Amino acid sequence: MPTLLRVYIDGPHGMGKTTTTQLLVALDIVYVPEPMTYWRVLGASETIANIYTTQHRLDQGEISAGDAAVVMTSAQITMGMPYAVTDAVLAPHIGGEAPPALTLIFDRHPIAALLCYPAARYLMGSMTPQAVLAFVALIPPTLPGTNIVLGALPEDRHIDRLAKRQRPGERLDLAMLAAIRRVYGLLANTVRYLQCGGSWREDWGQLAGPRPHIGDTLFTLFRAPELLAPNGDLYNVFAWALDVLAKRLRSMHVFILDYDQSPAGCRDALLQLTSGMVQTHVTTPGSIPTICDLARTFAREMGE
Amino acid sequence: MPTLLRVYIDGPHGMGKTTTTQLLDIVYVPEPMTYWRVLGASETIANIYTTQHRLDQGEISAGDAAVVMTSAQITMGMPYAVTDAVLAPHIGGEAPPALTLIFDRHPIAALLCYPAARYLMGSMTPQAVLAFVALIPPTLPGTNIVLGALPEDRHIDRLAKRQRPGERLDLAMLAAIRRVYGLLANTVRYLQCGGSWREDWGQLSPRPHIGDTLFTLFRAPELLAPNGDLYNVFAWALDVLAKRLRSMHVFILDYDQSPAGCRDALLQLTSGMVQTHVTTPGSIPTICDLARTFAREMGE
Ligand SMILES: O=c1[nH]c(Nc2ccccc2)nc2c1ncn2CCCCO
Ligand SMILES: O=c1[nH]c(Nc2ccccc2)nc2c1ncn2CCCCO
Repeated sequence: MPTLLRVYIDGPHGMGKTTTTQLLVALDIVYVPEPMTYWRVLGASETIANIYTTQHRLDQGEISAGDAAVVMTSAQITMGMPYAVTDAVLAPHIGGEAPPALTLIFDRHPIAALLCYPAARYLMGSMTPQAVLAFVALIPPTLPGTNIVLGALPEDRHIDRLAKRQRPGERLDLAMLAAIRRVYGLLANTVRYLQCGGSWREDWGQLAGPRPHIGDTLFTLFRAPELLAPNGDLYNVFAWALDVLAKRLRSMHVFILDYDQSPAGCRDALLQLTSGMVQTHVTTPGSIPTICDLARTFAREMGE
Repeated sequence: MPTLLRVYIDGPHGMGKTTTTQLLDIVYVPEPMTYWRVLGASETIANIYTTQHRLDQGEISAGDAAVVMTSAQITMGMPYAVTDAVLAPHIGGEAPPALTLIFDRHPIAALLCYPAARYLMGSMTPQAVLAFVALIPPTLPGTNIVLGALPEDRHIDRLAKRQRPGERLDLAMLAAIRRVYGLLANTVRYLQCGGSWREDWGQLSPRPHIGDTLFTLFRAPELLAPNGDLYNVFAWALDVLAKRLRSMHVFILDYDQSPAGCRDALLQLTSGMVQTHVTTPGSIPTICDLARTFAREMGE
């Protein structure tokens, strides 16, 4: 059976990620863009604009935390829908791990919708930690060959960039920018932590390269009063969601891409990272064409 | 590897499922009432019924209602998602069972049936509904679902006898939900006899007619392009639904009888349920601990 190379470029918004995925493709390679048309029209009306307004009305003391949460949470569901459908449709085509016959470059991974942004909004106070763990419990099983590229960019440059690379409905909120950057840095450490054999349950009381301190992983965000029982321990339901989190992240192949450079520099840097990435076989011979069409149809219908 | 038997008692609420299950190498995992009332959020059922009421009364709009209603389904289904997640690794291939697990509801009640009924009640968008559908976990081997049977008025009698905290006796919601489970049963038989929704879709414009399956609910205007075509994103979500439901094993329990009988009935259906092996030697004890701990912590 032919082989497939899947690469999900992810990380905080505003680093020039979407531009370099396109440059890469401009060079048997297909792109799955951000489903902007779904966010703007098909799933709901101006979801991004709705998200920024709600957070703003919250920070302004114009709505309550509960009003904000109800709105922020439903908005997250609309944002992640195209990501879940894509994963569920692609799943039965992915075979065991292995020039690929096909290279699929995705603009973000389901965890951006089911973990990272919801965690950042929790930090921003417009979502509850229980809702964040409900999304995490729904993260789909990690398929073989899940290569994820996370980006790095100094904060001052990112700030400067953001004042440029905004989004229709987006308001420049640097508290949110800081939150999302911290959430993705914790993600990176968590994968490291897990692959070095870390056990969050063993290290709970304590709340490439060497094994990170659990306090430097995502597990640290879930030490909130709402999830702790009278005896000070986490309720079993919340703890099992962390077991799920650990299970999902430990089989992923994470890489860091430096965005503090020109678009062409980023493309070439990503191109070399692409050599040491895990491929998989496809489950059937006609998987490649079928997969080619899914990406192109998704792109055509939702790219914007 | 020892064998396990999972049984998910599902269907519209208020038919006597727990009355029968509590009269029943076998653990029972109750519904997560404490999570709904306290752990996940404060009084989730009250919030759900109050919001619909307000919308019914015109005190709020369809959009305000949808945001609150959708957000609440997330709290309602959480314990079911984690449970399926943590259990999945232990389930082996199709196979007296070492253990029998009687679950109070399957994730599809939370990620498909209730959201669908709420859409049918005007307080949930069909796009939000297909997002929950897209997240339904893969159907593990040996997934046996028991659905209820009961004439509407006896069901209304039964419902009146057991309101949950914050619930308001809504006959429109009772019909919506009954409709959804009826369609659900027809949908499984449709898929099992070889039905292809994409092929039978035009009909909306030996197996049940697609008009009597869950597919008919998604011929909703919000999901269609100007030419009437379903957008591919939604079509892909319908492909997932078809995939998840076809491999389920459905069993019908007549509730229109006595608790002794209903309970007797449940035990008889057990003979045609499919068993599976567990994945490790230590799977049985761990699955046992999981069930007792879920019950102890979230069963009220
Ligand atoms: O609250 C938020 N949720 C999500 N979810 C999300 C889901 C899938 C892919 C990308 C983002 N994204 C947010 C939010 N605020 C700003 N953004 C970034 C918006 C621009 C993403 O291009
Ligand atoms: O909007 C609703 N959503 C759900 N979701 C739900 C989630 C998991 C298990 C059962 C139901 N349940 C609802 C709703 N209204 C009434 N009920 C019934 C509550 C009592 C179930 O016995």
